[PDB]
Amino acid sequence: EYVSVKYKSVYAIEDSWVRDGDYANTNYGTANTLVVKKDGDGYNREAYIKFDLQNIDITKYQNIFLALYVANSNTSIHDTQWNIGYVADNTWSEKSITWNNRPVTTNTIATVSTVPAGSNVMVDISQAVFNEIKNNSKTLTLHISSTTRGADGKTDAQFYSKEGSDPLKAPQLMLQEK
Repeated sequence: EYVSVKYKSVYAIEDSWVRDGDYANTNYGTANTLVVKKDGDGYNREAYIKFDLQNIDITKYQNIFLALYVANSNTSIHDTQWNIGYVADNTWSEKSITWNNRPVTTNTIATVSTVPAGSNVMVDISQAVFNEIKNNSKTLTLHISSTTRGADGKTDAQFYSKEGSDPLKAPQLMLQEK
C-alpha cells in the first residue's frame, strides 16, 4: 500500500570531525560540514555526533533512525561504506575534540552504503537507541567513519553539520511514531 509515516526529529546537540597527521590537534567543532574519509596517515577524517536522549518517551515509537544529509561527495564515494559506531564516552566536547583526544568507539551499530551530495541516508539504529534509553543513558554519541580507502582514493564525503545553513539537514535522530 501507500503509507504516510510520522517522525519526530531530535537534532544533534554537538558535532565535529577530526583529522590525523598534522591536523591531529586541530578542532572543527564549528565547521558547517562533517568530513568522513578513510586513507593513509594524515588523511583520515572521522565524525562524532552527540544527541540528548532525555525527554524521549519510547512508548510512542517503533523505530529510531540516524539521518545524515550529504553536502558533498567525491567521485568514487560508491567504493566505500559508512560505519555507524556506538561511543560510550559522552564527555568529549565539539569545541575541544581533536584526533588525539577523540573517544573510543565501542562497536559498530550499522554499515550503510553511500549516497551522493544532495541525497540523504537513514540508518536504522532502533535497538541501539532503545537500549540506551531503557538503560537511562541520557546522551548518545555516534561515530561516523568510512570502511574503505578505495582504488583511486576519491571516497571522502561531507555531511551537513548543526552549523550548516539549513537546520533541517543537520544530523538528527528520527523517531518513527507507531
